[PDB]
Amino acid sequence: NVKDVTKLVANLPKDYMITLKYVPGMDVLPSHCWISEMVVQLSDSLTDLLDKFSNISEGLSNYSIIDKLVNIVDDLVECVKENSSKDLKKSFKSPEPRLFTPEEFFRIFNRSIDAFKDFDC
Amino acid sequence: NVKDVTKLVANLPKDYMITLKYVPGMDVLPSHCWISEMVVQLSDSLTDLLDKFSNISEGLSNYSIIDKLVNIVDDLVECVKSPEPRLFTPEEFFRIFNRSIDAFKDFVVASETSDCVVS
Repeated sequence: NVKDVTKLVANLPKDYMITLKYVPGMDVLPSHCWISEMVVQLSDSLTDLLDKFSNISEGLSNYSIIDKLVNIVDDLVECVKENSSKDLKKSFKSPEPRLFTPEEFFRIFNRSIDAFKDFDC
Repeated sequence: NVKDVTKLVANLPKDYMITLKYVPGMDVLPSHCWISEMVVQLSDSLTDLLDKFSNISEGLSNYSIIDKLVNIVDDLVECVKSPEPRLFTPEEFFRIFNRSIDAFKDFVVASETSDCVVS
């Protein structure tokens, strides 16, 4: 859901950094090469990000938005551990933590969510 | 107006630190000792915060909340017409803000309180 990441980015501080064990090759390599570790990593970072907020019974809050994002990518984690094609790389060395602005993080979060839609190393 | 203050605090990350220049010992000193410096310091820190949020946002906007808070404290900078900078969590910063705001309601004479040194 794309209008909600935009409102989450608009309400996150521009200088607040989100850590993410970015999976190398996202940019050059086919999605099968990285998506499995990218969704796990994104789940963990979004899950950590949700503990930073408290709930507001108003309209969309960062809490509600992040929580919904957590639930989409945790459904993608589950789906990627079913998909039994040995080949879709599921064995990765735990990537190095990288700091990202909310805008960079969520650009990554969006490429990864979309990496599913358009489906050697 | 603390409805929007709790909404902002809930919509800010718990570990996002906010710099405020803070009068040392204003926790135990009479309000007359620090309140002039503190509305100016709180206004400067909040105006600076506007720089970190976007104006384009439906519904709930931290930019619009902070902006209305910038307007309340600026009223007080004009009615009123170091310090060493310290990092605060959103919740702690907003406790000093609600406390500086309340210190105008509960105002008592400077000759009738205490001097302005702690030690």
